[PDB]
Amino acid sequence: VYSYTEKKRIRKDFGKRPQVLDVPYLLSIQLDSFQKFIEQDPEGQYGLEAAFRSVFPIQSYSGNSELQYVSYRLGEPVFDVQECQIRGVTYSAPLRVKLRLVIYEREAPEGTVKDIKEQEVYMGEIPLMTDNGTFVINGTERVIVSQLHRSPGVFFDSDKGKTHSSGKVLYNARIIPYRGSWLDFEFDPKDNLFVRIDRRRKLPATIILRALNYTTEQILDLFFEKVIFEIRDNKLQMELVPERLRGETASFDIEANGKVYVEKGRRITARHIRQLEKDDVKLIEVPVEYIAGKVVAKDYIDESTGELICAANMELSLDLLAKLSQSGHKRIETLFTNDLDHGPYISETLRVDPTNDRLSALVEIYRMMRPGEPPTREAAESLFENLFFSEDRYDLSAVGRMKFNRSLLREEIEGSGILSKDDIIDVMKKLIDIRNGKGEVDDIDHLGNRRIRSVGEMAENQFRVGLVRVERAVKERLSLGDLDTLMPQDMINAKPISAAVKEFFGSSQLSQFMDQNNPLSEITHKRRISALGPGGLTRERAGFEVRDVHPTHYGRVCPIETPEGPNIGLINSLSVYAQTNEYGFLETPYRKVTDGVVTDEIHYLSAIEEGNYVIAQANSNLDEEGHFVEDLVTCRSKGESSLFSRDQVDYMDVSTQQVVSVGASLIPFLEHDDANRALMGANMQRQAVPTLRADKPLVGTGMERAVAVDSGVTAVAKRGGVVQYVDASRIVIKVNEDEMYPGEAGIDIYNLTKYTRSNQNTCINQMPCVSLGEPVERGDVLADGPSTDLGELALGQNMRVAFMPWNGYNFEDSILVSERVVQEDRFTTIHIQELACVSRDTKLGPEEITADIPNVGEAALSKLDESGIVYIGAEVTGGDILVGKVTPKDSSLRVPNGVSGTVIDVQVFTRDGVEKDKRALEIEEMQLKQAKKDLSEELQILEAGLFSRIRAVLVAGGVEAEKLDKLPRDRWLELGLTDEEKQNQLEQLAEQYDELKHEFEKKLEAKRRKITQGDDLAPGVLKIVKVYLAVKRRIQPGDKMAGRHGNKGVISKINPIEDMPYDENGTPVDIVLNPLGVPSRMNIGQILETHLGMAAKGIGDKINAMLKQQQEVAKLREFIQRAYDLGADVRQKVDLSTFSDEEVMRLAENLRKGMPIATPVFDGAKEAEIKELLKLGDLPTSGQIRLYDGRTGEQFERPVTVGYMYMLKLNHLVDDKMHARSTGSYSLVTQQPLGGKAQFGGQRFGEMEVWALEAYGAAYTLQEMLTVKSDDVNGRTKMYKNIVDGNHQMEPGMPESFNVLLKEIRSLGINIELED
Amino acid sequence: MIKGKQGRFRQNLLGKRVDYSGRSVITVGPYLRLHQCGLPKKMALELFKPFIYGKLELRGLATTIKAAKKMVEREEAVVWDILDEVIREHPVLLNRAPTLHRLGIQAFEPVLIEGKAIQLHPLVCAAYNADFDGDQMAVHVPLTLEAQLEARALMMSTNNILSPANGEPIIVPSQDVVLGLYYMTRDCVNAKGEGMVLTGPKEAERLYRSGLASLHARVKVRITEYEKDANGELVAKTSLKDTTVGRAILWMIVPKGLPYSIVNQALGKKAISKMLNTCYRILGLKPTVIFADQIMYTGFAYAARSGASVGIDDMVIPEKKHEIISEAEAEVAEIQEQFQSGLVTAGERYNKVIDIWAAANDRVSKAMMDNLQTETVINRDGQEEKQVSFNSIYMMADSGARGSAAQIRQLAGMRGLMAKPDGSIIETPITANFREGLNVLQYFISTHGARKGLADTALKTANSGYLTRRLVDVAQDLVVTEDDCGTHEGIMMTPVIEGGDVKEPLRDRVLGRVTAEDVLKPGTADILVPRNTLLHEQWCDLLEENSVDAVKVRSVVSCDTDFGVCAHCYGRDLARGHIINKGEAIGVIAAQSIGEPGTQLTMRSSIQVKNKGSIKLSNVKSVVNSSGKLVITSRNTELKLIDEFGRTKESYKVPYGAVLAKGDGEQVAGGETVANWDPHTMPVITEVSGFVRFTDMIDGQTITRQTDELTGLSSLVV
RNA sequence: GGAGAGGUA
Ligand SMILES: [Mg+2]
Ligand SMILES: [Zn+2]
Repeated sequence: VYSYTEKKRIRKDFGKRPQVLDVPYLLSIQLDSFQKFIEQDPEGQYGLEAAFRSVFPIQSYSGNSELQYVSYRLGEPVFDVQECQIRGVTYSAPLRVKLRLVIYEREAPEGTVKDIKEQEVYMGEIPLMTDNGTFVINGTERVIVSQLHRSPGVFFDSDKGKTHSSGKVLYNARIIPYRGSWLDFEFDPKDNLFVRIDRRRKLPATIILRALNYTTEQILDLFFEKVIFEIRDNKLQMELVPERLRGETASFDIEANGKVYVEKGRRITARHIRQLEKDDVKLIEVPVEYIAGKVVAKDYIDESTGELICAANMELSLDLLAKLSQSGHKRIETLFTNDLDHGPYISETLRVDPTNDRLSALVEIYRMMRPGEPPTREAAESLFENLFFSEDRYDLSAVGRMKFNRSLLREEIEGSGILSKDDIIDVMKKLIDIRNGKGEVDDIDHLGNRRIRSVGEMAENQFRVGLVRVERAVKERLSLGDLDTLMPQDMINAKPISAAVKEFFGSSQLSQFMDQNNPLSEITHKRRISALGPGGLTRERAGFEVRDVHPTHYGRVCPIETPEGPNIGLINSLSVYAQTNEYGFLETPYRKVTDGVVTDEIHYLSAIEEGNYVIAQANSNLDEEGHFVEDLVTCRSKGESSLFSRDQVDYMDVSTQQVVSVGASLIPFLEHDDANRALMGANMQRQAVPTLRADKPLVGTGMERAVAVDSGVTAVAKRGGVVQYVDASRIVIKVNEDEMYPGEAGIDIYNLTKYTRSNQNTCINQMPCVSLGEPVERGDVLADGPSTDLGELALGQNMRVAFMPWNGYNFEDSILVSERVVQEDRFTTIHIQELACVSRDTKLGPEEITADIPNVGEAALSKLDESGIVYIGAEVTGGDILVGKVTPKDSSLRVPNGVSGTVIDVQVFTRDGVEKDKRALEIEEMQLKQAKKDLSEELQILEAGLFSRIRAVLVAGGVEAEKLDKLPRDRWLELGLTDEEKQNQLEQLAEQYDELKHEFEKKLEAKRRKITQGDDLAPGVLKIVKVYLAVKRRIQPGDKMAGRHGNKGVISKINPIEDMPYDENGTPVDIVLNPLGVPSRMNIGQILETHLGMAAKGIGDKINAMLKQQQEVAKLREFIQRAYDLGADVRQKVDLSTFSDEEVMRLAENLRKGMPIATPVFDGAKEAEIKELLKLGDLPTSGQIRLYDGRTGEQFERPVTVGYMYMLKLNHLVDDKMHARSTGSYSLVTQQPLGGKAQFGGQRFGEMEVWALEAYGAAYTLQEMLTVKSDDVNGRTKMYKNIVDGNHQMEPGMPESFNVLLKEIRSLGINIELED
Repeated sequence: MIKGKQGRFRQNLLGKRVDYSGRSVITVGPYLRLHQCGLPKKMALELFKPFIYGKLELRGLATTIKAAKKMVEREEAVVWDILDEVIREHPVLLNRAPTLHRLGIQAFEPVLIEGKAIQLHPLVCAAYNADFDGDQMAVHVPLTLEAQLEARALMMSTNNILSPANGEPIIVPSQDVVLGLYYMTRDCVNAKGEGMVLTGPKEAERLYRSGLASLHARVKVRITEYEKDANGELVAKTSLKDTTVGRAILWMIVPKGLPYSIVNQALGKKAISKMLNTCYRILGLKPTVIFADQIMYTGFAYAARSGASVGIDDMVIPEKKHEIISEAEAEVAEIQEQFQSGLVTAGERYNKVIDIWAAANDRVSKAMMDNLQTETVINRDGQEEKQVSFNSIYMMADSGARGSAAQIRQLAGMRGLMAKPDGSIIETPITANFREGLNVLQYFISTHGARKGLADTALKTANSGYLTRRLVDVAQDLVVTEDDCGTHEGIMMTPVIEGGDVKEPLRDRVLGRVTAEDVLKPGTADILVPRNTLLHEQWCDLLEENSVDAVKVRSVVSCDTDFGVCAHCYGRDLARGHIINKGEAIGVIAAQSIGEPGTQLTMRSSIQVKNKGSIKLSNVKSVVNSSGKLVITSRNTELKLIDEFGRTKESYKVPYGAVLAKGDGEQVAGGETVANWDPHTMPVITEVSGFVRFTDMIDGQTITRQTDELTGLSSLVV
């Protein structure tokens, strides 16, 4: 059940919940989105194919010809990854598309072909994606984070009464397309209805209604019920709808069927309607006074005169009734109006409308959209048409249509990408309906309304907006005549597309530099989910409602991991199990709960579908049958939590740890800390500098191996086999027999990247973790990268910590560090810096790098060879010469002050047309030799593998072991053999061997060509020389090392070992933290971790003692078994009886430094098992032992706490911060000292400090500090003279910056000057 | 190029960059005196370079500036002694980045250190608000002579002890020395060597160090106090006190003139602050600073000896927590059942649930605290007794080092009710402390709360910065610029009352402000103070014993000087014990003092007299009603409860038409309900008896005959 | 010199 390579170190595991869904690949959302971006998708709906088929074909205006698209293709990358990183050129791929120009015949009818021509036009360079998921742009590999932008569709939002100061809400409805112009409807405080387009001036909506060719009566018939009045012999017997009487009173006596149904002044009861319907009344005689305040429905005309008695949509008057009766209009249609059921919100807008016909409405729209430019008959209609209904300028995506139809209770989840009359009408209907009470506003933080937009989609859209320009250019080109000699090369230009894509990839707000000082930093940076960028919300003007955690975040976006400071809640990180839906929403997994059984089938649910069901959370006890042992089970029904019955549930979470991000899943005992302190813990875990030799963490959360192998650093095997020859640089695996293809036998070979700089100057290299003869299996780990150990993440070191105040040296948060921590050299970190030197081509001729420079003794030149470049391996120090350059008339590069280290690599590039000096030729020859030797070695490795395969297949059916060795290998592959498929295999292998020979003999030539060629370079440079320094930053008082629970601190002293507290056994502790920091900053996780680590190291020490004296396996087997036992029904169940009796010995060997312990975040080890484990060793169960002071030698009372804690050394050194300046450079426009450490700049005496100095009586110091120390040029020259001459004084003068202000303000018309 | 932060005015014209500067990280180094700070060798040799050149040329070791620059560049061993020679008495300025108040930038002497981090004395961290978790500080050097003298005589750290905002000391021993002292001045009921007698402090010290007596055990020891109650003459008086060897050892540190009872209690944080304040107010300045340094040293030493560590067994969960929570659960269930049957409404169910959960939370907190603070039961050489507990967490919390009782409640008892984002309170509290584990949902809710807190701090500080910048730009031009304006108008300073107790007494509102019109003792015509004297502590005592009530005090809002205020009108400097010096910028310090705390703020029946005393009414226009009580017909009627002395002690607002049991000048029993009224509806109260005639009261067009229907009496509505 | 991104207090 346990792999061989997994028996090196079995991590004792706590926890009780049986995992049911192992963590997925942690980089899916990148390697899959970009995978879909570039693929042959015949369905034509993903990636480039969609864009091409969307913009093409292109039809000319006449149109006598058109240009249509056929297919595309991606060429071979010019340079592989390593060369691109070395030189600084994008790891790109040419893009070749097979356009096709077709020419019709003018005289012949529309549709005919005179001749059609096509060719493969080049256009663009799309960067590719490395295996890990990081692009390389200019030797500065970057990563693109995903965006979280609000989805296209429709939203009925509202303002919470923050306008008009009347406490009256104002609902509004917005239609957001995926690409085009928006649309808004709003309610004025006077219950009007205003359209608004792209946030321009307001408009009454009725005009946009008329734009679709609608008449007044049409609108009214669309938006209202009609009450009918019947002019009869007796004053308007009226046809009544029963539902009207609901919620209204009677102004008269409703009496019909010879029965007084109700009198006036009485509110109408449901009983009244019930009796009316029982009597089945259809008509009621109504007094004429009721029609006093009504409004006609449709216009009514006089039959004889042909005139209009009363236009539609106007009130009624008694004389109007008289005219109606005179005209004999029997049926009169009027509006159905009420103050709560059917507000007449349309008629009022009609009245506000100053327009009546289609032309005038279109003209109004045209004038609003384009101020000035008097409209024409066609301009307005063309504007409207191509604004809102042309597929080329307005487009709801498929997601848009789906969301839209889901928000209007439709049935179809697919339709057109444009609007239509019914869409706008339905939106207006729904908005009015909301105003009347039915329906509900929609909040905006719902994760069912925000869409993840990964790298593929954004790049595709940038490519499309690139294509639009060339489309316009070619359309206007074809509009011209003279098409008899065109080709699809001159009209298509490669510059626009390349610019449009390159600018996005290289300089955007979402393609950012990838911090690379860990495996964890990379993994947690590729999963980032930003909300800023184009189309998102600005950093500094974002409200507060956005930053909070919505209840829908549970299981999709981690709630505790977020960069604090200026932007909280905008850079939230993705959760562990969260997937991306088909459209782009965020899904999370759940376990289907049938009638009463918790099954194992899992469904991925979206943010909206969760709001309906009932989900019982993860830690609900069940016993071997899916039956919930308890009967009142906790659940999250819909945006809230409760307790429900054992049968009402419908889903149960997957695992306890699907709520947290990957970054915060490594904290042990996470459930005990506070929230913000765990937040700081994670954000500081992301910055741990890799150390000199990594060490496993004694107390992990079992989520290490996944992060280690799912990042790219470790060299994970691909086909299990047997190690054939390991080495400090490469590895070779003979593949097992099963996992081998029929032909192309070969053997797997791995190359390991030795010391090469990361992006933060921390060296990354790989070390083998196997030896000869060791079997390995698919997916196993072979080469450990930076901060890894047998393939499990290990960022810092585990050290012995004691909690107690110590002579104030750990006063606030400081840390007292024993001297063993530096004597054993277990925190020193290696840094690699790159220093460049260029030979510009300037006036007075160019300058060179000759080894001779003026006025310097040979001593400083001892380290430069005859050419002028330092030797590889020289041990430079602060203030030295690396390359000697000359002032053309001394610009030699020099080591930055304060840094030490050794030069480990030199490179030189020379522009074509310049002869190459001696050193460059030497390096080129060295590289030639190295490449040839490497290729020869690998070739013979593969050849030996092939012949081993052949010998394997020959001995089957006709073995002559003696014969094979007699005739050498060179003549084996034609020996006789019986007739069967075996001969076929022999032929195939021989063919493979010849092919391999050819492959090598040409690849060598390719590498020679790549090396010996010239180098592209920027204009003006002749040659660039780069030198790499390696430094060992060891440790100083001032560094900043921190734990995993946000207990950062600045190391404060390095005590000699004889002064540190030591327990009665004699082992002095190695840290002394400050106990005062726990209670106020509630994080007990560190204390519990300390106790657990103490127990683990106790067990390790017992095993180490047992092995020191020779103890046979009889005892180690027993003890290790009993140790792996002693849980509270744990799920580990590791059985030692099955081990090979020598893997037991090796397991003991790897456990002698402590038994690793696991603790899933929210299902961890409680107190009782910690106590039991402690008692397994002979340690005191209380957890606190009695120490002894170092100096006095007397005992501390109050027994203190000592244990083992995992600590990281953060990347905030002291020697990158400490800085000083006395008299350096000076800015140009305003004479003030420069700023920053790069330049030798000085600090800033900010405004608030000036206030502070004024608060004292201090006046002289302030005056000098902003007159003679920074600005007044003559003042400071004389100050320097005086100081040198030992006579302290000053000559103030006037600041230069003030003169700058004076001139600048005088540059306007203002005349400002100084008076007498 | 002029507007905005990037414009000249706010970028290159008000605050410039500056030469002769440096920046680094800070560490503690608690071996420093109060008036010096560490300085790395490299920064020292780079900042002071011109002075090194000057000394080298004076001494003739380099006859030019190029040779001297070479010698400095490769630092022949000679330059180090020269550098030490230059540093001897040359102060530097240390500054932190967000420097809010005047104490943010302070002078120091430098002491060279073979490191790369600026060592900072641990007492001033409170003034800087500088944790040691990576804060960076900047160093400047003053060049000219007047700048050096200004640094030494205005900003040297031993001259800023009292905060300008208020007289309170600002170098209070902060968080660890306080724990050490508190653990030092205690007493176990039965420790080693209890009951013997000693011949003075040093004898006790020797006894403890030899290990024959524990650090705290009751013991009689003879002590010689000093009292300078005479005219500046110290008088020694000996006695035989009964204290604990810890306190006797501590007494060896304090200066001469302080009563022994000042180091006899448990010495929390507040006690140490008060001790420093009294020492300063009795013995000038220099003894206070040296005493503070010695306090820090002894505190650190004995805290280290204590070995006060924190463990997981020192978080005791009260044994009744489960029963309390189960009973509360059943109580919730019964109300849930009630509302299931419709007997109650949703709002009342919700409110009752919240109330009973609050009651359960309070009961759990109380039970935990009671089982925590006194669990120690130890025999007193007889049978049994109990004392204040030594549980580490309690010892840290009570002393005042770190964390109030709220954090202890969250660590041991249930952690209250958590609020969802939109201000609502979740009906289901978190019933799990941190010693036990929070499950998923509880942690989710706590996460929301924490994120709200973080975002609020960010926005709040962002806004407070703008507030202070506005304030300092309206008062920047004001400078006390005379000696005495010569006026008589002031304001009436009185203790503040809110309806309940005194939120602020009189003695803390006129401490250090000159009088306007001489007060007359309540022996009226007895002039107690002159009219233009500074009300320092002694006069404050005289006011207190005579129970003065309201004082006319000259205030800076009415001073008649033009283009500035006069010395007397302002008062006492409040940052050093004497009247304000002529020619001082006060507007800026006032603005900064108001703006500094701006980040610690938050962004979003019947009268029951509770003290025996006479009752007085102000602005009474009343009559006697039918019940013999007093019915008021005026709005500004206010009632003051005055003690037997004749000094007001309580105040209450009397609504119009409120009935009062008493009249005027009676005596009220404590807890007596003295008045009542109908705050809901307003009456048409009349003044005298008689018939009431509805004049111009006509049904139909002026009023409505809305006759009462449930009873049937006469009713008509205007 | 100016922009954009990330980070620390
Ligand atoms: Mg800090
Ligand atoms: Zn005055």
